[PDB]
Amino acid sequence: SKIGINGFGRIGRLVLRAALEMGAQVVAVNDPFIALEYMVYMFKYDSTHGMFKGEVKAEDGALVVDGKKITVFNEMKPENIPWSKAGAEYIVESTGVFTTIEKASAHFKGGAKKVIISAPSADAPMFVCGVNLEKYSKDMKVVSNASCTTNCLAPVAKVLHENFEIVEGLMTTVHAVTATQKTVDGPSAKDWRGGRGAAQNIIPSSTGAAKAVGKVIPELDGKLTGMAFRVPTPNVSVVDLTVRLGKECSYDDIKAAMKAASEGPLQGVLGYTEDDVVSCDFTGDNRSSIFDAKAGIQLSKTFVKVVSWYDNEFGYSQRVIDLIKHMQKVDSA
Amino acid sequence: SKIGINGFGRIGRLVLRAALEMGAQVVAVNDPFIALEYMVYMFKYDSTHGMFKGEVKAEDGALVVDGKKITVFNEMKPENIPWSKAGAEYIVESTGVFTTIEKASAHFKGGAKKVIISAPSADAPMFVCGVNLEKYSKDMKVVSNASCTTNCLAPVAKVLHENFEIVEGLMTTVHAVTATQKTVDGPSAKDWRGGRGAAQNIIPSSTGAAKAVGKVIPELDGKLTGMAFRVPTPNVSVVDLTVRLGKECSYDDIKAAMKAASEGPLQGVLGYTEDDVVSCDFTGDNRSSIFDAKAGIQLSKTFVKVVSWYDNEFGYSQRVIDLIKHMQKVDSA
Amino acid sequence: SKIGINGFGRIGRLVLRAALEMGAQVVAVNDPFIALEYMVYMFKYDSTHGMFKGEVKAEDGALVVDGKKITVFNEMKPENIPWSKAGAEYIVESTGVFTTIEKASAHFKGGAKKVIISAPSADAPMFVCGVNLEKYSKDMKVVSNASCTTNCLAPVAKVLHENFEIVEGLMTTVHAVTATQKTVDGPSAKDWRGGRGAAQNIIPSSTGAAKAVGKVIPELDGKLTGMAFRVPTPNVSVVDLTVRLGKECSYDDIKAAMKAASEGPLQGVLGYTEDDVVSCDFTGDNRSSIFDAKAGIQLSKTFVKVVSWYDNEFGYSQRVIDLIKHMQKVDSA
Amino acid sequence: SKIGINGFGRIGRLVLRAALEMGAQVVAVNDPFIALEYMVYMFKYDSTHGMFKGEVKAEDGALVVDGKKITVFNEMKPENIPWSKAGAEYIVESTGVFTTIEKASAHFKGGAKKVIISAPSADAPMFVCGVNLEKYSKDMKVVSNASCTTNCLAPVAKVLHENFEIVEGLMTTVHAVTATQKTVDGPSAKDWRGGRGAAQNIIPSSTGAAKAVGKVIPELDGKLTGMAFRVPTPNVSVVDLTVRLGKECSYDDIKAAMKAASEGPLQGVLGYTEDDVVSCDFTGDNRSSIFDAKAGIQLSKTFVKVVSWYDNEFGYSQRVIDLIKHMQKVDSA
Ligand SMILES: NC(=O)c1ccc[n+]([C@@H]2O[C@H](COP(=O)([O-])OP(=O)(O)OC[C@H]3O[C@@H](n4cnc5c(N)ncnc54)[C@H](O)[C@@H]3O)[C@@H](O)[C@H]2O)c1
Ligand SMILES: NC(=O)c1ccc[n+]([C@@H]2O[C@H](COP(=O)([O-])OP(=O)(O)OC[C@H]3O[C@@H](n4cnc5c(N)ncnc54)[C@H](O)[C@@H]3O)[C@@H](O)[C@H]2O)c1
Ligand SMILES: NC(=O)c1ccc[n+]([C@@H]2O[C@H](COP(=O)([O-])OP(=O)(O)OC[C@H]3O[C@@H](n4cnc5c(N)ncnc54)[C@H](O)[C@@H]3O)[C@@H](O)[C@H]2O)c1
Ligand SMILES: NC(=O)c1ccc[n+]([C@@H]2O[C@H](COP(=O)([O-])OP(=O)(O)OC[C@H]3O[C@@H](n4cnc5c(N)ncnc54)[C@H](O)[C@@H]3O)[C@@H](O)[C@H]2O)c1
Repeated sequence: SKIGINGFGRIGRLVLRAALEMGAQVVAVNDPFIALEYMVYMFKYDSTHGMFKGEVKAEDGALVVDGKKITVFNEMKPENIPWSKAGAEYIVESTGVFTTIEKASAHFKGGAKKVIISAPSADAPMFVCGVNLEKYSKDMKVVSNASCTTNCLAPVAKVLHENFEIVEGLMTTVHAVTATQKTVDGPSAKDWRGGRGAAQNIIPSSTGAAKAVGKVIPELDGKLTGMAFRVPTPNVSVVDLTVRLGKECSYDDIKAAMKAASEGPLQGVLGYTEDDVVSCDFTGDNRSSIFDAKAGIQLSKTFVKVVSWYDNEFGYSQRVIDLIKHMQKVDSA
Repeated sequence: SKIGINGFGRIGRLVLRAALEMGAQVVAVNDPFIALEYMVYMFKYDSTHGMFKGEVKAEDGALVVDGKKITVFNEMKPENIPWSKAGAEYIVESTGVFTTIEKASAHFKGGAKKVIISAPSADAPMFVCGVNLEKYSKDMKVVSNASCTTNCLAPVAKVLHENFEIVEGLMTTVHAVTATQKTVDGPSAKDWRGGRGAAQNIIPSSTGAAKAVGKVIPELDGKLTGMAFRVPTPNVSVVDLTVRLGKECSYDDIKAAMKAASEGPLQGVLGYTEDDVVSCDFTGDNRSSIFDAKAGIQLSKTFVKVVSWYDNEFGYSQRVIDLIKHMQKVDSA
Repeated sequence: SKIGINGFGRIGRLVLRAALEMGAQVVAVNDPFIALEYMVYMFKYDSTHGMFKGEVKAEDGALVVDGKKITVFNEMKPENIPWSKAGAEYIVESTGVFTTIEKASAHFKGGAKKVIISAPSADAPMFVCGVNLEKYSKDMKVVSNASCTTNCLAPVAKVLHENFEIVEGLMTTVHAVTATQKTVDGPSAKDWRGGRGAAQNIIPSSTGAAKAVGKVIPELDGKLTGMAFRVPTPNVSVVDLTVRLGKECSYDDIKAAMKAASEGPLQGVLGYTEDDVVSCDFTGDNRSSIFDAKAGIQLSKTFVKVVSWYDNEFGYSQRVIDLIKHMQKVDSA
Repeated sequence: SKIGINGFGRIGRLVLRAALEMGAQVVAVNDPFIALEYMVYMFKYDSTHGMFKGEVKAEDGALVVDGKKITVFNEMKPENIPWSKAGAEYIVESTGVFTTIEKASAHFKGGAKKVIISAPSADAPMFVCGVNLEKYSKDMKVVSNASCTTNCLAPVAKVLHENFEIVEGLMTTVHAVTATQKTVDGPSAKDWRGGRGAAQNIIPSSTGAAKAVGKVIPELDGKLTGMAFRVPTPNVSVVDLTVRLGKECSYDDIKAAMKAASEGPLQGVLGYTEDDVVSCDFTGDNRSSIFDAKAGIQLSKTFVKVVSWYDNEFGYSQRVIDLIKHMQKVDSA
């Protein structure tokens, strides 16, 4: 598998726990801001997901996790990371900075084959597991696994559109805090509301996720837009989609369509519950999107509100592994 | 004014504060679970709204606030409260337990003239200041001031319906925690999700608010429904309204309509802002509904999402005093 | 083992997860406020400790957890719970109400052998695993496993006293919120600070734990007292003990004494770390007390501050199982 | 007054607010990361302290607050700030980065007369209002106002030492989060515990505060040390001081001593309360230290625990203005 990770942040580390869980193989990590002994500590301890159970240690300038030796690097510039020298073919680009094709192409200066951007890219091919993986051709060098909200929205939008046709829809995501937020009111020059104290506030925010679903499911291009509210919870978010449908249906037809899709073509991407769940019930959940049957409401036969949960750090990290496995199996077909 | 308050909770205490602010006169309070010396403390200290600036003391069995003596009762049964001894005529019923005309009518036994339920009532006429006060008549003995979410939604729905016609709408309220929630996972038999730990969770919840706007604005009956997400913040909530409109418009038309109504017929009830606000900016705000111009989004000429903030404790408490002042003017003209 | 539980609250449920983890056997549960289908939900979902992995279902009026059928009851009065009819010999008394010998003796009216109170008792024998289990005689019918803070304090106090002698000490516990607290300012007539909004505040509180250590380790009777600060975190607390010692020592002698005790006589009760830990690192931790080596400070050779972590719901629930196993093995010796 | 502020952060903005409240005159502000139109917004809205009641606007390249024009600079290097163009003489240095006399001396290049570091300095004389202002002399060019915790601890240590003699003491501060903490687990290389998610954790931390009281009250040098626990609240902290005393006393003697000092030599700096207060009761409090009479405990005649509250942002900011007013009186008498 020969995966390398650039950025050992929330995503970077959990992509490694995902890899180990799914038997994938990471062979190199890079982060300027985190020296190897600090990498041990950050990998081992996690406030949201719990301590890594298994051995993590620094041994001979390498990070060794459960026997797996992983070569470390602390390069500030992507051009200077020796991927070739570690044996890393498939690079996961987790920094939140080399997101355009141009920028992620710096990983070619060190011998990387393919770059998977772990965020929406301005111009790299965006994929969402369960929804558009067949669009992936072997000549695609720099791809994107899109955002965490797009991976929750696009499964649910695919089922609603295929069965009842989405004429238009507006989305809100009630979203957990992230690392770009501030503990107390401080400077966020590009997003003034985003700098206000994260634990004190409900914070309106923008999201490009609904619009990006028009790239992943081309039929919906231009039919979806939305916004976010950031609220004080450490992880797990929820999509609230209000949709105008082309075909008359009951809410029970929407629940049966979600249940059938989660048992077959979207098995493991889309889950389904009828339980009285709340957001802590999905911490550690592996799926991209979990349809909450009892929280949605239907106003009329064509106007309805659907609720889908997602663990924004964890399900996404497992999908990064899934996109890699598929890319390899296609390129090694 | 001769107002009496039954239930000295978040709403009961802040109605006293609003009354003192607006020069209204409370002459008696009743609460079985709060003894006079404890009422001093609870009124004096408020974790969300600050310490009361003024003298508060227990003197001769009364609560004395800035010189005014308030008779205190601690009667469990409404029919047993001697409202006539204190001279209390207009009774704010804020226990949350006597919300029907049958149950609220117990106050009449004690000599009360009028009862104002500080919650939706299944049968007492519901009022929202700035929207339907013209329907109140002096023979109405028991009235309701509806809920805090209906007082936010109904102003904004009035402006949109009058200018562009609401064909149908679905509402979400992202709502601060309340007193019925639990600090840790505990038993809430009639609402399982509502018993999960309030500080840890985004909790889906039901709201009658959008249905109740159909009773306040009769032409919207059956065209609106919605739900709540309870999130970990101590006060201030936001209504997210997705609406399908009868007339084509731009978002600038919606903003100009809201600005014009906050300057005229709805001044003091609906506010307007174009700043980068977050929920802590509305703590202590007196208005029922503050339209956030920059957070809404319009997908097409007839489908848009509108965001309005409300301090669910404080703005509602000022409206209770406003409704009472309107009623006494009608009952004495 | 034939354990029964009265009160399926935070402790009641986690004592059952502890039992299942440790192969103990629970055969009956009682709680008026929780009907069997709601018991399934509360056992299955836990905001702090995660979903029970394994099957939980209601089957023939019994709760069935991983194959174990458990007889349910919903008695409001302890005298009316048929322990005899379920086969429950050893009762765990988790309600927070039948804490005196008198009150816990109501479980004899239904055929219970022994009662383990899961809180400090005013007069039942208090035990702390690793510290005074040899004081337990077979004739003791109603015992107490003391408080969660006493189970964290007494291990650490036992090591400091045995090695250096505690002349006097003062304790603070920075303690996570509990179920007796309120989401927003509400009535707590017996503890006015305890009613103020739990997520908004640092709340001074009393604790009897330091004083109770004088009952568990008689030599320290009268030498320890302390207080609590309740802070907004859902679980895991920390003891901050400032102690005046009889013998001159360095801080490294205190760390070596804690490490030796955790490897031998207090193995599994007292743990030891030198890592840069924070409270989420101990969620799910099984030990009663985890000495934090790097956070303590020594001012002089006889005056020092020691920091010990504890998961107040979880380690305590496992110790309830441990006290039961020891009681049985002594009574079945 | 002719005050200039360098760094327009929590402390920089609240010193402007304190100055306007106390009729002091700020004539210039400098901050490289905050443009003039963004400074309007950040000063106008405050999630902890409320919206500024007054007009705030950007006019002709200046910040105009209630009529007063303030020249704005956005210089990264202190030696480059044209303080003399604006007429700024007394410079509040609140960036947190130029805390030594060498580094703070950069302001002299621009024409500043005096610099007040709003933090502990390794070498500038440290002052605490009400405790050692008498030591300031007009030849002192760079002074420090110490930290917020030293300003809480030093009043209370002064009263105890003067009346009962402190033999030795260990301090804990349970402290609100600050701007150096992280919303989720992220990199803090020089302080690993400090990078763990601030909203989820009780985080042990170091504090120089108790050592620094030894420099402010020379007779306490080497007799006090302590630590911090950072807990999830946005403002207001509490000092928990365990002290061994030279003279035998009762707790009523300690309370009477504190009451007497808050009425005389320390009025306005040390407050006193006997109510059931919690941290939200001190948001916006002007005092440096509020002795909580009911929360302290005395184990014996010479060993006791004292609790004092402080609004770490607001009371400290008023003391910055107080220190400056004292200095100008000495520099012009
Ligand atoms: N947080 C989530 O829920 C989530 C979900 C989906 C996608 N993402 C995306 O993943 C990306 C990373 O987000 P995160 O939440 O893990 O953030 P983070 O702040 O936890 O991680 C960023 C990491 O990149 C490192 N870094 C910075 N510069 C570097 C460089 N020049 N080279 C290599 N490493 C460097 C930082 O030190 C840090 O460890 C972002 O684009 C984010 O939008 C995050
Ligand atoms: N909290 C808000 O934001 C909000 C907003 C609008 C309306 N309301 C409504 O106002 C009502 C009260 O809500 P709250 O938030 O003040 O709750 P709360 O729990 O803070 O207050 C309820 C109070 O009534 C008292 N009480 C109970 N039984 C009584 C009795 N039998 N007789 C007299 N007093 C008694 C309680 O001791 C308590 O002080 C509810 O119907 C609620 O839905 C609340
Ligand atoms: N929460 C902790 O961290 C912790 C730690 C140590 C000890 N304890 C103690 O354990 C006891 C229970 O605490 P908890 O935190 O689990 O509280 P909780 O509120 O979660 O549980 C109390 C339970 O008792 C039930 N109950 C009430 N009356 C009953 C009755 N008459 N008969 C049977 N069941 C009834 C309630 O419905 C509830 O489920 C308390 O004494 C508490 O001090 C708690
Ligand atoms: N927050 C409190 O409770 C508190 C209390 C007492 C003292 N302090 C101290 O005050 C100082 C500032 O703390 P804060 O809480 O205001 O933090 P903050 O992060 O809110 O503010 C620091 C400000 O200085 C600015 N800045 C950074 N580099 C600059 C530069 N080179 N030139 C000019 N301005 C620059 C930043 O943009 C920011 O606005 C620190 O030393 C802190 O320890 C804080």
